Amino acid sequence: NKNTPLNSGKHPDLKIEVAIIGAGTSGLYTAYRLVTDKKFKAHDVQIFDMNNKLGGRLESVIMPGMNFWGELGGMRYLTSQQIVTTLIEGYPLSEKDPNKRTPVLKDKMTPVPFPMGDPSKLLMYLRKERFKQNAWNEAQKKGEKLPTRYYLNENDLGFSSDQLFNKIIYDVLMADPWVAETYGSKIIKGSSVYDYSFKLTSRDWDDIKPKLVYNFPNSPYDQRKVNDIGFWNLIKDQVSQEGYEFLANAGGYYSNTINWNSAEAFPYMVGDFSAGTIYKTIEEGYDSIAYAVANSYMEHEGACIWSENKLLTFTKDHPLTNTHKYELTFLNLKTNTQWKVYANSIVLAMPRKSLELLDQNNFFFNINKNSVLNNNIRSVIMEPAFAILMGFEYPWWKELGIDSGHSITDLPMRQCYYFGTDPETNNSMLLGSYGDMETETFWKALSDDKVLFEVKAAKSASLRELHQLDDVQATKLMVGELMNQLRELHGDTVTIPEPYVTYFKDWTDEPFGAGYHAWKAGFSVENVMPYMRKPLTDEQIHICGEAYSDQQGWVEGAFCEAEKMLQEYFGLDRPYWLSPDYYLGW
Amino acid sequence: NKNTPLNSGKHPDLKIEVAIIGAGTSGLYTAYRLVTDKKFKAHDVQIFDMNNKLGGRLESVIMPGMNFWGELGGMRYLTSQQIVTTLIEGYPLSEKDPNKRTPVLKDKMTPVPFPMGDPSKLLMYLRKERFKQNAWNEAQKKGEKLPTRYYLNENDLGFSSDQLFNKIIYDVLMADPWVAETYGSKIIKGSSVYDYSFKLTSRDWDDIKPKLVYNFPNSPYDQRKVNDIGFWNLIKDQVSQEGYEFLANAGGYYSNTINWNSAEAFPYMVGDFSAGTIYKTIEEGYDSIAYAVANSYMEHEGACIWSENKLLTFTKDHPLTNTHKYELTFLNLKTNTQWKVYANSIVLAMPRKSLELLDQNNFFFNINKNSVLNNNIRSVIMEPAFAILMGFEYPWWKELGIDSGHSITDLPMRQCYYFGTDPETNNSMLLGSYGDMETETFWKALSDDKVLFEVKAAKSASLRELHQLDDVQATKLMVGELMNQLRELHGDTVTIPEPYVTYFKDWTDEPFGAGYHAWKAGFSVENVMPYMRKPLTDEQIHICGEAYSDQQGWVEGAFCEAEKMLQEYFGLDRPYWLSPDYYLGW
Ligand SMILES: Cc1cc2nc3c(=O)[nH]c(=O)nc-3n(C[C@H](O)[C@H](O)[C@H](O)COP(=O)(O)OP(=O)(O)OC[C@H]3O[C@@H](n4cnc5c(N)ncnc54)[C@H](O)[C@@H]3O)c2cc1C
Ligand SMILES: Cc1cc2nc3c(=O)[nH]c(=O)nc-3n(C[C@H](O)[C@H](O)[C@H](O)COP(=O)(O)OP(=O)(O)OC[C@H]3O[C@@H](n4cnc5c(N)ncnc54)[C@H](O)[C@@H]3O)c2cc1C
Ligand SMILES: NC(=[NH2+])NCCC[C@H](N)C(=O)O
Repeated sequence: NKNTPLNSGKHPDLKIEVAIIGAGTSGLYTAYRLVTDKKFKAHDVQIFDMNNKLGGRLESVIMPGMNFWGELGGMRYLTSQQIVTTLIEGYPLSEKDPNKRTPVLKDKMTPVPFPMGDPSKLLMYLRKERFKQNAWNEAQKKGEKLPTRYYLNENDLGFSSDQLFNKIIYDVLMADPWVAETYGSKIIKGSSVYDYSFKLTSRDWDDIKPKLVYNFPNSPYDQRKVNDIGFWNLIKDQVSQEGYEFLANAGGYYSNTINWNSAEAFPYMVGDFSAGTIYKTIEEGYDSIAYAVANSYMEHEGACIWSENKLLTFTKDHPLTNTHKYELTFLNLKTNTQWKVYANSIVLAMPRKSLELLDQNNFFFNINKNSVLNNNIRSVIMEPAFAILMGFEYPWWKELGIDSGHSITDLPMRQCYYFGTDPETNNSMLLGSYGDMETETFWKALSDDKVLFEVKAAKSASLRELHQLDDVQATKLMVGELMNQLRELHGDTVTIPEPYVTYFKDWTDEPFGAGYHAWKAGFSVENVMPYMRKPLTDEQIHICGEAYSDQQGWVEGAFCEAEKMLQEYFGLDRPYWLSPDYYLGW
Repeated sequence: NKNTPLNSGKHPDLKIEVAIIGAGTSGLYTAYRLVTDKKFKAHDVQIFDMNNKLGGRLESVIMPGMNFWGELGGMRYLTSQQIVTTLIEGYPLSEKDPNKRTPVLKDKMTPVPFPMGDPSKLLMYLRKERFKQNAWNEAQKKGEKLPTRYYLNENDLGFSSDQLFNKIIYDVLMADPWVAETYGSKIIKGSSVYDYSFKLTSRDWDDIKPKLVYNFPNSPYDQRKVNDIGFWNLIKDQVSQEGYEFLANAGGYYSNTINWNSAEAFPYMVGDFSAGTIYKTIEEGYDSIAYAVANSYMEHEGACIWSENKLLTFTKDHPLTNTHKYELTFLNLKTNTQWKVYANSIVLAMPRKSLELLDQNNFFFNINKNSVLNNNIRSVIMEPAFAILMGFEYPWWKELGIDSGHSITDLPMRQCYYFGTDPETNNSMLLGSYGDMETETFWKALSDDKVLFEVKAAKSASLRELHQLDDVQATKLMVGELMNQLRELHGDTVTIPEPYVTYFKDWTDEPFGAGYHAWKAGFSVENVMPYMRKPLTDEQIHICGEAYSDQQGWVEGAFCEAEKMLQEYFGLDRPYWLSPDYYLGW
């Protein structure tokens, strides 16, 4: 299923209609929709990627001794994300029996719940105090306010990060009298001082985000749109810098407390409501969604993914202006030779860093001409991520009654996910994932070191099998220091043995430069998104993907931006399998 | 004296020997030494800068109502920095009667001691606890260990940041048996648990830094060169993450605690031993040293600083290869037109960001040829800095008995300097913050906002005078939030009135991309420095300046790298006025 053919060759002066650059989720989805709806024959729609793999930031791996998929990138989806959920599960989403679902893609994909674990057993390790994640709720059940080594404002004492986040967003929303009046029925103060909940929909958030005013009379930010305030600016203002320190650390990496757009951060933090929805993954690896869309595209005659082929530049000044608006110059990495593709539409299905790495002197990127394009490319923050998969001969975490889920710390490692145990071998997988709150610089000095971790034999994992992964091992300095932090996080009551295998991915590396993106304060997001899907009025050049999506951090963001671009400029209707009530904006 | 002529015009096909690109301290010093020692006629040595002023990261300003110089960039020097000190004060430095000193530069420069303030009155505000900076010493005088809201290891309890830093460096030095044996006499444990001191010289540090081994058998970093360990990596290892949090926040700007080269950080923290030396500035503004060096150069007929002229690219492939190795293409910013200069030597007197903004496709930078150059350009961290100068109608800080010096906080502002009061007007100047790497994103969302602070009339400061500075005002959001943090830092015992004028510079802006630079762990600094002063053996192309100096953060670093380059490639001797015992390395 994951052996989708990739062509590392070239075809000098190939003449097509639509060049898609990026074999990530948005680029694959674009090519799949175009050929499946028969807008073009598959030989006129071609995908190019510089990688030796399709999928981009989805990359599922199997490590010797562990007969289940680890994730280097994307792990999971939410069933409220209708494009990715329908593509995985079939339709309609109402149908609760998976056997009565109608598949959209042929590839077998087994949806399984994402294990979230037990707050009673999962750890929070902050300023050297070891808590269970439920510690705040247990105190509140006994009429107590849990003390921490953070000096919160007095009115926040005993709040958890979840509860305090909810109270902040509630307070900011309800202080805007227009929001209070129009949406108060969906912004809910429960009975307990700690209980705040939201029933605001995607549609509601789209009405709110551009209008919401910060109404706090002696704040520095008073009477400004929440859109124009950084989320760290806004959190400090509401709960003091000690409050920000608490939320930034206790939130974890899945929680986004960088100084990004506060209007956009609000829905990110409290969800687009329909709370029958849960986190799931794919038994065969989350990258299966990319392989399934790619294979659906590749089953049409003339379909081709050109791998190890890097776009350098593109021009309107070429010999074939009579048949083709654009000449694209690709670098065939295997031969180090340049070749030309001729096309009438270009889809840049790639993030901010990838755009910046293209020739900035051509007609499209030239900053002397297209100052608006360049400003809007710079409208999103490139948030670093690293993934380190570690294989142990046994699940040492079970000694603490931990099955699954995430432990969270202010230590530089930030967070570990206890991924699974192979019931035959007992070999067990931990994910370390980090990058936020300055931890990139801590880890970069260690991951840049030249001396690699050496693989070690375990059950069903021979040196010959493991030596195939020599190249993708973490550094010994990074493994040693992470092991040190895991011992401090879990405490002295559990012995943590050395791992036998690791897998390391740095998503800051070119061409990605980021794990995910975040809208900056002070940009009109509702206007930048349509702009990015077709920057120049007289050019059939489109940007799509997660980076300029309004579901940043998510495959659904990449799919939604591609889908909007398809319906706007490629004359496609909503897919039959996609509910018309799934909101995609203007 | 600061009206040094700048030529914003062009001279198509100008034919010279030495093109210096960067009218910063190093570029000015290069041009001054070359023409003063008559290595070249002044018409054959030309300086080019894209700015509309000389000085680079030295920029002194006067604000209406305040009849003294504020500093946007460099502020002060140490009398152990012999090039900058001799240039300012005259020679020799042994002569302690200033009337028996022989001036080196004619421009009037009045050295005045840098006011350091009173640790009894200066504030430290950490995790919401307000201390006087002397609090740790006062506790130690009463036999006590000052408690803080940081959970230090038990062996560090009651230590100040200074004392704990000294202990860390002592412990690491003395654990290397070769360092213990060879240099133990200069690495001194005093009687009190808190007392550690060093008599290691510039020369001693140059022997030590490349050899020093981290000898800690339980550490992840054991048996690695201290050179190969990030300073945050090393500090956490020695005093725990809570210890790093204490040092990073309590240190201030005086401390560099980013994850940079530990071998280089050691002397940065504990000095090149040479006590009796103090901090000074120049009454006429610290940028006076730049104007003095520039004017000495510009006294020669044919000398020219080409301002508002930006180097784009340079090539060996041009019509005049018989007389001139290199053709330089400059962009004349006033006309947006390109012009050519022909030269046999190129001096890039510019930081990392400036080099990266040049054409990366030419013979020199092209990564297909010179991957080694590119790796060495990336050997230093670009540390962000900004400057916000604020003018108040009175020195509100005097209510707390504060004359001068720095308050330090874990609030995002990090540090403020109480600068001066105009005794006629009483209008008084704060340097609000430089921000830093951690806090760049907190402040950037506010400084990028479009609504600028509105100037307000004060004594000897009319609206018409102030409206000339409309362009360089901080944003309302940045001024309001900094004022909020100043109120929290100082407490409710002082009322802080609104400022009437501000001055904002962001040193992350192109072409600087940094306030200062920091060597990365894992680079052989002793080998990169000589490499950068002449990267290619067959080319008369040189890099000098602070960025690849071993006195990063300092004018002295820029002067020393220019001086070494001059003695190595341009046939100059040490200047007559520079003591032969001033160590300048290999
Ligand atoms: C650590 C991590 C965790 C994540 N977790 C989740 C999660 O749990 N759930 C989820 O739904 N999402 C998650 N995501 C996000 C998800 O992986 C991405 O949003 C999505 O995969 C991005 O799709 P895209 O189309 O933007 O392209 P990308 O995946 O960014 O792919 C872009 C492609 O363009 C190629 N390219 C760039 N420049 C060129 C060039 N010049 N020539 C040729 N090819 C070029 C690249 O090689 C790449 O294949 C996560 C991301 C990361 C990093
Ligand atoms: C906030 C702050 C505080 C500081 N405090 C002190 C202090 O108290 N004492 C001290 O001694 N040092 C201090 N420093 C450092 C000191 O200011 C610098 O180390 C020093 O001025 C750097 O000089 P340089 O020769 O490296 O060049 P720079 O100052 O970096 O000048 C480089 C020049 O190159 C030009 N340039 C770049 N690219 C091009 C191009 N393509 N074409 C043409 N021109 C180009 C730029 O316009 C610029 O003028 C401070 C720095 C900052 C930011
Ligand atoms: N390693 C560095 N460059 N540190 C920057 C510190 C600030 C600089 N020394 C100054 O005097 O303001």
